[PDB]
Amino acid sequence: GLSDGEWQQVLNVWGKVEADIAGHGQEVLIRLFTGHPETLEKFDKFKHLKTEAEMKASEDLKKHGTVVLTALGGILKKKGHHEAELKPLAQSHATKHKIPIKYLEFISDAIIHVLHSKHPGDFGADAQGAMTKALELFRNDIAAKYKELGFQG
Ligand code: HEM
Repeated sequence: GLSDGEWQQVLNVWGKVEADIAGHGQEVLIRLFTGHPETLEKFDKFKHLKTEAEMKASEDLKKHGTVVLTALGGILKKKGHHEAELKPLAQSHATKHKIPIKYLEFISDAIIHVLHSKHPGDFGADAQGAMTKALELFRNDIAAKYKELGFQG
């Protein structure tokens, strides 16, 4: 798992996100959708977004970004003790949304990218290490739930 020092770094970085949850959420989803157009197809309600300008102008996309990052923030603040929070998310993503774990890898990478893009020179090597560990733990615990369900895609 993560050390206490690493968790402290994770939650310090997260303060940056909390100052502008909607803006961070929007940028994360736009990074995801533009880098990996197949991901947009999992969202019946975002399929109409044919350009990045349309994505940027979408208030509902910002809303979803807020929902996503709020859930992730709640999980991170549990510092790994997140079974109750994570299980239902894993299960809704496997059974209802059909989100392959690959897409969770994509969004994890997007979060790291957005942190650097919005805070260049202010997301240090130690902080990236810690946040990466936290996102890997999140993804890995979801992966265990996916395996339980036999879900691949
Ligand atoms: C940090 C990772 C993610 C978190 C914390 C997260 C969180 C959430 C939450 C809280 C909801 C609403 C409740 C629910 O349905 O369980 C949701 C809905 C949804 N998510 Fe995720 N999500 C993540 C990643 C992804 C990815 C990578 C995709 C697709 C590539 C995705 C696709 C969807 C879809 C299609 C819905 C339903 C949207 C709607 O039509 O209202 N999610 N997500």
